[PDB]
Amino acid sequence: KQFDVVVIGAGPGGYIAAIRAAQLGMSVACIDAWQNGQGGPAPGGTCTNVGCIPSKALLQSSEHYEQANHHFAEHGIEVKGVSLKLDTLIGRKNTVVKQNNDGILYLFKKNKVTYFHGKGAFAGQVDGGWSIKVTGTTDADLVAKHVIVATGSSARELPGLPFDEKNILSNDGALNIGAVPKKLGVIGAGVIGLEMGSVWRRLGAEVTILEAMPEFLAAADQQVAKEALKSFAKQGLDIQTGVKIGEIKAAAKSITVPYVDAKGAEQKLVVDKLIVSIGRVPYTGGLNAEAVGLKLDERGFVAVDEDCKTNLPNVWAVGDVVRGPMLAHKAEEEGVAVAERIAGQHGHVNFATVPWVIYTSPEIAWVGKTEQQLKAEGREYKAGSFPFMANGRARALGDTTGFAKVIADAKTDEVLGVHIIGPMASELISEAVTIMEFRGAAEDIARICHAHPTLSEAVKEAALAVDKRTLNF
Amino acid sequence: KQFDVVVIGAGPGGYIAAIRAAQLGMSVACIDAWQNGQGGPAPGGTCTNVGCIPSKALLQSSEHYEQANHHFAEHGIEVKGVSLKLDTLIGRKNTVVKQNNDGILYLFKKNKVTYFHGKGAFAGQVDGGWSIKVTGTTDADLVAKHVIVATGSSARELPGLPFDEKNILSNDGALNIGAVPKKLGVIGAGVIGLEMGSVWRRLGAEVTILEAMPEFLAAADQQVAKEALKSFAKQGLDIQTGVKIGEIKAAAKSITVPYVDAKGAEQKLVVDKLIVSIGRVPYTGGLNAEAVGLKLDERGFVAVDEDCKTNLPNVWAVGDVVRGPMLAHKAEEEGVAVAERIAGQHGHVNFATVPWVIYTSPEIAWVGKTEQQLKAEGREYKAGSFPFMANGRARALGDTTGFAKVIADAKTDEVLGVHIIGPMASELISEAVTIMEFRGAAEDIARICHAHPTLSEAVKEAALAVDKRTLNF
Ligand SMILES: Cc1cc2nc3c(=O)[nH]c(=O)nc-3n(C[C@H](O)[C@H](O)[C@H](O)COP(=O)(O)OP(=O)(O)OC[C@H]3O[C@@H](n4cnc5c(N)ncnc54)[C@H](O)[C@@H]3O)c2cc1C
Ligand SMILES: Cc1cc2nc3c(=O)[nH]c(=O)nc-3n(C[C@H](O)[C@H](O)[C@H](O)COP(=O)(O)OP(=O)(O)OC[C@H]3O[C@@H](n4cnc5c(N)ncnc54)[C@H](O)[C@@H]3O)c2cc1C
Ligand SMILES: [Ca+2]
Repeated sequence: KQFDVVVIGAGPGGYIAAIRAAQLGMSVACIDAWQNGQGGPAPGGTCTNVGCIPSKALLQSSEHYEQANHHFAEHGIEVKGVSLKLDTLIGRKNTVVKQNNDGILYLFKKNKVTYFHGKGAFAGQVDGGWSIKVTGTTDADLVAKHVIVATGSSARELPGLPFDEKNILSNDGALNIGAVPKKLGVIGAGVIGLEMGSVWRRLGAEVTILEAMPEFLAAADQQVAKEALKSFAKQGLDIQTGVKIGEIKAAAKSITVPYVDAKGAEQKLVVDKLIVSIGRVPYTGGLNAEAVGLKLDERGFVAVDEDCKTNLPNVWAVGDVVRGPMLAHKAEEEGVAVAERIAGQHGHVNFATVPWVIYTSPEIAWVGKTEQQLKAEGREYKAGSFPFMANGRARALGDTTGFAKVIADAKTDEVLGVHIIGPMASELISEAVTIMEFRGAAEDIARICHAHPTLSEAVKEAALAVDKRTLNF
Repeated sequence: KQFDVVVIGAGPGGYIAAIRAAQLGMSVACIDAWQNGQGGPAPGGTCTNVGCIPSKALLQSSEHYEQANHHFAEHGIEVKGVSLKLDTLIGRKNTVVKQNNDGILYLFKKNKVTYFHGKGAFAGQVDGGWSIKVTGTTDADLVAKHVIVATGSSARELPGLPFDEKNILSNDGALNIGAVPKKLGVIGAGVIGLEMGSVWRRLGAEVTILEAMPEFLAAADQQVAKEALKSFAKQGLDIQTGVKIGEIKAAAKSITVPYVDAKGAEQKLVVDKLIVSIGRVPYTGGLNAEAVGLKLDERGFVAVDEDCKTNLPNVWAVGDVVRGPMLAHKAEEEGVAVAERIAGQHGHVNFATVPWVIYTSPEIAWVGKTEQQLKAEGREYKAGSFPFMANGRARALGDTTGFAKVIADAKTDEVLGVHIIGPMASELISEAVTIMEFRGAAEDIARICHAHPTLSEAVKEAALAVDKRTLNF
């Protein structure tokens, strides 16, 4: 059948692109191959099925378990015992994932987006535009004037160590371990590795995280990374950076990771389960790109210009499969912008104001540039910081770890970056993204009324600190 | 000794005004009479000692107690034999109050504010400005060019029923009950009554809240008020509005509250303790306003103009003792503005962007105008809302109660109000205040990238709803 737009993929980029295009009056088809455990439709891509949603769910349940075991007596809460029912914990997450799968199907129905459960591939050009063939769980021959490629990503594998999701786990297996492992190994100390390592440590595993890169969380503000590393060590996450990993061997019983530590001493990490979190790679498997001449760069990303247009007429690409931050909200921003451009509008995507969030305890969130980056560009700046120990709400909450930091241009006072480590950082950062979108100044934050007592007041005080006039520190 | 500024009161308005005046290079004295348990200094006024700080502390601890008893099973956390050590819970709050008292003393030292622990009063006008006499815990005779009256408030009492903080409790007694009462009565269903009722209900009390006003939370958005009443009823708070309260009598460890319900039937509420939370009244006890002819209104508020100036030259008044929202951040806004005006600057205080927050579960937070106010002034608007049930972070969290609402001008799209009921609403509202301070539009909120998954996304979606184009609902 004929459509104005065919969207290949139903992850954050594709499902939103489809909905936005439908709002703009277009007949839209969205093709997605993801399957649930019983082989049925499971929209939402990586984020819903093996990504943001399930990882955030396990982080919350594991945080409650940590609270029950170590932080309730100080509140006058006495217990006779605490035990884990892992099937129920994993079960709640599975239910949330399913709710999200169903919810997206419902959204497609409401918006009259035609959903095809299967794999979509380019067949060629025809009179009506592009011929897209659907195979696998559904067979269909579609035609569309515009095609939006939103095929996403796959977990990067360590060379010679394929994932089996039983003992050698990607993000997929990490979210489905059937029993808390005695000893868990994690390769990669980036956002995903820290989150996954935190989950399982809280549930009872001894966790060791090995990172080949010498610098820990290099993209985070220096002050943030240092404080985070300190908190993670206290929590019991044995993080080792600057290591050289050898040939990993997965035997029936033990997985042995031989490595040379940072000091140059030989080591062997012996674990019951291993999670490998060393990045994401763009996915175009089965898209039949090469056949129609759709250009990919050397890393496998679909090549696009500033407006997400590929080399083929009326073929666009968004999300993890193209350049830029590999984040759900980035994919969604591009999906919306491409639908609007197809409709004849301008669209808006600005990577400079995309926020980054780590959902560990403490939470970490930032938007804009770090001090390191500003120094690298020779951009004169002033930074102000305020600790949660001095915040009334953090004190009342019983969680005073961390700080808020605002960095401004030394001459114009324009806010160039905001960095937060502490309670609810993921939510507090919204205010900073807003300020940056208006190209606001540190003094603007400092002069905006913040409700008392709230964690948000730390952002105001950090801004006051830029001008050496914090009121509560 | 001679000071440029003498501030009478060390609550949010006064301690902040004093600090700000000192930052601006003026010589400042701050006089405050509050005493801790041992009769020593205890800065921070109502908010620190018997207000915001301890109330938020008990709310969090009692919420943890509630979580342990009812919301941990679903996360796979089996906690057996949960019990309460009330003395430890109250003790944690007492330690936090002391941290805040000590913190303000340190801020005064750091900023070179001369602190006088005692009662400050006008003596008369002199050539150097105003003669201020300190008595009680300190004896001193000061001369100030400018005086800032920040004497705060006290608890409103029912005629014939004085507080004793044993059986008939104000906010003071409510934060120090020695044992969980089997049956707790609360007169007043406003912010404090709902918060205090929630604390003690979670800890084991059967709570009944009686309110004379026929409308529940009349100042809030009606949809927010309606959902709130539904949530509180479900939680076990028996809230009755439009009742006529008779003569309350306490005797033999019991308290009888005769009343006529909204349907004209006599009733009798028999409880073990009674909290009366029916408002706050301005306090100027011992200020000696008559000696200098300082004008007070018929309720006892210090009369002031739009810039917080009284009828006496160089005498200003801020916070709860003057007109406007009786809130901590409002007092701070005025203290800062007055110090800035004394220094020769313009100052800025805008009640239209002052946020209101209720720290119940769910939390309630709003800023700006409600639909009912806009209808009344005949200003055409557009409202949009989004439920947390459709938000990925709320789902992951396991708390999907409520929604976010954005109200915009129908012609200019300028945001006129934002109303939120749900998880972390107190923190999410900061984004709305910031938008209003920049005179931003609903479309601005909608275009701003919000991190996924975060509760803040609900604010973005509510803004999309204003233009009838929500994506995830
Ligand atoms: C463990 C983990 C945690 C994460 N947490 C967060 C977080 O907290 N916040 C955040 O912003 N981001 C997070 N991410 C990143 C986020 O998941 C991605 O950035 C986002 O999913 C990218 O969306 P997308 O639509 O571009 O691609 P994807 O989500 O990968 O969706 C691609 C979809 O297309 C389908 N597909 C591919 N090829 C075809 C074809 N030929 N035909 C039909 N269908 C096809 C796939 O089956 C898939 O459903 C996380 C990732 C992981 C792995
Ligand atoms: C239970 C409760 C919970 C609350 N929760 C919140 C909340 O969550 N958020 C919020 O914004 N607001 C809250 N409030 C309101 C908040 O406490 C007040 O709005 C705020 O304290 C007002 O500050 P202020 O400086 O004007 O007065 P106050 O805090 O009352 O301080 C006045 C100070 O002056 C002293 N004083 C008075 N006269 C003299 C004199 N002659 N000489 C010397 N000292 C004197 C008093 O002892 C006191 O220390 C709450 C109030 C209560 C009762
Ligand atoms: Ca109302």
